[PDB]
Amino acid sequence: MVRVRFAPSPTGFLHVGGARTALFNFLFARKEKGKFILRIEDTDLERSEREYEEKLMESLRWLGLLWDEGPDVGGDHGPYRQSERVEIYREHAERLVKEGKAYYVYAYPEEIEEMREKLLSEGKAPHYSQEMFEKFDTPERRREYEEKGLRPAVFFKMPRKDYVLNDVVKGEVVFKTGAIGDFVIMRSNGLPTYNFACVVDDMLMEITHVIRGDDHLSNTLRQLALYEAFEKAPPVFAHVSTILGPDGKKLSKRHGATSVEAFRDMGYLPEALVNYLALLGWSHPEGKELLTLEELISSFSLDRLSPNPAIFDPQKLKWMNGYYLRNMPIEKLAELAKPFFEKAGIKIIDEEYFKKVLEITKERVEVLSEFPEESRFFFEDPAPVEIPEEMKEVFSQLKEELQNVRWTMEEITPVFKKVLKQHGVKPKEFYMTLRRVLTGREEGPELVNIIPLLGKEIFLRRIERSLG
Ligand SMILES: [Cl-]
Ligand SMILES: [Cl-]
Ligand SMILES: [Cl-]
Repeated sequence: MVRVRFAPSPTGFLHVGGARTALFNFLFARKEKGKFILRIEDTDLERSEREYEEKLMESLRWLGLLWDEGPDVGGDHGPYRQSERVEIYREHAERLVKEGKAYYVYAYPEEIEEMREKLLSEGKAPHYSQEMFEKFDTPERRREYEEKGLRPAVFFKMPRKDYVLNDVVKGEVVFKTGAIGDFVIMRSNGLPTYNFACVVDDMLMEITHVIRGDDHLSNTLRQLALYEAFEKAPPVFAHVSTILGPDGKKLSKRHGATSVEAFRDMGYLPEALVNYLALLGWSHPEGKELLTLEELISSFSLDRLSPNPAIFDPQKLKWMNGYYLRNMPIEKLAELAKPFFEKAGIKIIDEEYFKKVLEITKERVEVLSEFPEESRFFFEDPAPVEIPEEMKEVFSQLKEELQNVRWTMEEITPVFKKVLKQHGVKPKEFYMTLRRVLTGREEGPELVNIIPLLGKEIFLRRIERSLG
């Protein structure tokens, strides 16, 4: 009853816009209990470049946007790669030509681009017609195409009529007669164009709803004409928001990390990204932003898709990441954090100690790559700081006092108070110097939490090492 698809052209990196579009299809499919199809637009890719498809699928599974039908999982409406469907598109292109709805063209791609510019220089519209290509239909050119392994490109006769798109998000989009001209549906190298392959697959795969970025709205005119050519009712269209950077301009390189792979490498969580990606072109009825994946599926709907653009907020994504990172189960937070420590040179053998070190320091990190430098003092002894003159005697006495004591603040704190009062040393300056002895920094977690986690041996060793 309900069938949606994500149709990416794999480049190796799944960007935020793609990830967002795949999420909206996933949520809709899950809510309505329909199917979510993955279609790889690998027409121009080589056999060697299948690793881009492997990386895009990996990133979708990392985000948890699992699909029902696809190149690996299979399905009754396959194959799911456009490279493997070349004969299906050819079969459909020739059918339009036989019905007088399309036609063959023998002009090169280096040419056409010449007459494109000739029409523009002459003030005319850049709209193609069948009579414009008759110049190139000569026996010499047909021989040159045969001898060079080329086929004539198939062009679609664009009819002189109005097309009305009743979009779910954008509403009524009138494409007035004489907007565009004739266009290429099959190229001279035997491969299809995006629009033609898109329509043939949307029909054959029985797509009910096409949810995609609004940058494909112009292309919908070319697709609606093709649906009419094949005499098949088109699917429901939902054109989602354009993702802009924080300054208003289109999201890009200059705005920071743009790929799902880049966020994973920096240390972002899938639940954080998915929740944030959900907010780029949709809102919860009551404006709720911290939603679980179950909450998104339940609350999501096509009537709440914004017709306006989504502005990317890196601070909000990073803050939202910190939220999930702190409320995540410690068992899971440990396995996700461990590689960042190993990459940073800190080796982790004690699993119980590691969970305790992360439980304290998690309140100070928003991203997983921040953990190693923040929690470094808990593993490696810091640089020895010069203990001031009046306290040298106080710090040296602590080795003796704290030797026969249970290693807990309830027993350690009264010993500090006794020695400080006895010597006539103010506590503010003692606790400041003690931080520098144990941590080697001006700030960090509460000293009450740091001291007990480190051993008695680790506490005393750092005092004597700092000055002696
Ligand atoms: Cl698409
Ligand atoms: Cl061509
Ligand atoms: Cl302090």
